[PDB]
Amino acid sequence: AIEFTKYHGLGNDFILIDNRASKTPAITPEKAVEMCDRHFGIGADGVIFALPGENGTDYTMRIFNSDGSEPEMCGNGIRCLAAFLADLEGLSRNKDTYRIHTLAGVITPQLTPDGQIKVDMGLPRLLAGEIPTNIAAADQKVINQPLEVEGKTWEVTCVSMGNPHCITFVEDVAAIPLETIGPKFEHHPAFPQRTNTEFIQVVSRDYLKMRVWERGAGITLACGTGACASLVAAVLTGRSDRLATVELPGGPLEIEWSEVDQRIYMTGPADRVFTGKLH
Amino acid sequence: AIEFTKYHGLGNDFILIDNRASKTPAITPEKAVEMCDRHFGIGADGVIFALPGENGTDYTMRIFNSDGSEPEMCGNGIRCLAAFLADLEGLSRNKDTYRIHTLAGVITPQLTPDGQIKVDMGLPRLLAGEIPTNIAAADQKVINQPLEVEGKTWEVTCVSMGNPHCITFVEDVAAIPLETIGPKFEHHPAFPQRTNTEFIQVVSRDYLKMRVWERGAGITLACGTGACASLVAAVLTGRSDRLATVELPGGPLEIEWSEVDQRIYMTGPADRVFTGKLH
Ligand SMILES: C[C@@](N)(CCC[C@H](N)C(=O)O)C(=O)O
Ligand SMILES: C[C@@](N)(CCC[C@H](N)C(=O)O)C(=O)O
Repeated sequence: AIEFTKYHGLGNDFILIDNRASKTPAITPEKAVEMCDRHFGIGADGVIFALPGENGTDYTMRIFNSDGSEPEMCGNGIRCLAAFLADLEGLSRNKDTYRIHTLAGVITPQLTPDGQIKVDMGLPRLLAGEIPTNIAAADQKVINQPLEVEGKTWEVTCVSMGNPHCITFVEDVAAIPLETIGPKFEHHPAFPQRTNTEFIQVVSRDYLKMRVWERGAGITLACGTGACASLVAAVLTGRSDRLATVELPGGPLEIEWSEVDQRIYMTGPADRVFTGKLH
Repeated sequence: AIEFTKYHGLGNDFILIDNRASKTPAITPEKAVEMCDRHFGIGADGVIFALPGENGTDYTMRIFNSDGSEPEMCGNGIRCLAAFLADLEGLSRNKDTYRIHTLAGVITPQLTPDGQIKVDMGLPRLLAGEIPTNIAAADQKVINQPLEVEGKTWEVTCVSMGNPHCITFVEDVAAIPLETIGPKFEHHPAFPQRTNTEFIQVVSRDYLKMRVWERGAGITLACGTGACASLVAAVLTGRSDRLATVELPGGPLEIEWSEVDQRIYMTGPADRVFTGKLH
């Protein structure tokens, strides 16, 4: 009986549920796992709920990963939700931006004329206690620090966009055995709440190639918070400028670490695929 | 604008299309590839068309694999189609069986009282020219014959259920590196039209454990024609009786090589997942 719309942001694909009638999500995390199963269910990297606003915001976003866990933010998902909300509001829409309450704070997507969505993703969080990670003291940053993974020492930088990211820079990102090494990063003891893991090949100071092993979703074709965190990590390590394209398997995102307000802006597409109803 | 229903037969999942208005499938193979993409489309192992009957049959089935190629039959798909047709007919249904025209001939699913579907899959085809394969002369069977794959010699048996199967018996089917070796069987030069490949672990004379690398779909959770062919191969090589359970990743099928009429009967479930409409 559950009605939903399938979206994807650069192939990071989601089940969107109109949940404006109640602050109670329409499905449990356990049901979200079943729904995200690609063979037995609808198939998705997560379920996103369009919920009633909180504390002045226009709406609230909650997301369940395909493993049922609930992360704090999702950049590809926010872009899908902004498109979804525009469709729900229809001709009653009276603005090009939504203020969206998330576990990570207020996030503000903007529908731009060219069909893209540009998102104010907030300030990056750089202290180890904010990731969270035990690689460094809670009040210290985590920049080009060692992380031993199955005997081999990786150089990693940690950034939070509300959710945790662990970024490592590599010569050939296509050659990373992501299915094998990804889980070992995700569940590394250094990360008490697990982490998302991004492998970054720097092509130039304004062009990064990214692959990601996501917390709670595995190999995905794109991750907005992950691209934001990777750009921040590339600036912090002096490898890139603050404006860059992040090329993902599903396509590109435009990332800016603004020097005006020190916030991260992420611009990318959102595509409605189909509407459906569970049997 | 395309309306569809998602089904799966033991996790072998399909997009079902009501195509009763024309003998011409309403989507092209190229569109079917897009629709089967699990991130950018609906996500499926194939698209199945419910088409007008031919030559006194009740309906016709055509199926496109997720690579766009068109195979001659699909057992999990016929079960899903039988369920779909029963839903389309509703209270106008006046029988428990459909005669369905396929490229492989007439196939007759029966809706049983317990909710399963028992399918008359027809006679197994055992001659090399019927597979087709060049392992033996066209008028010879292919039983425990050699096939060199990347320098290792495998013992294989070939059976056609309208579509080609290459069956090999192994001690530990879970240990097969299916993602790697599968494509090497599928595209082996010995198979002019490619082949489906089944790895079979005999648990007992009435219980086979199967994993499959499918022509045009890769690793799937179940294959009905493949389970039929694997049972035939297990009989031909003296390893099993003619009545057996075939355990697949998605669950079990009951297979019978009838001594009454020498035809193969396949019994299994079919589950309706959701209905949808493409944007
Ligand atoms: C990939 C992601 N959807 C984030 C999903 C949440 C992530 N899997 C986590 O668990 O933190 C995004 O930012 O675009
Ligand atoms: C797996 C299959 N759907 C057959 C699909 C067709 C197969 N991929 C082929 O190309 O012959 C079945 O019999 O249940």
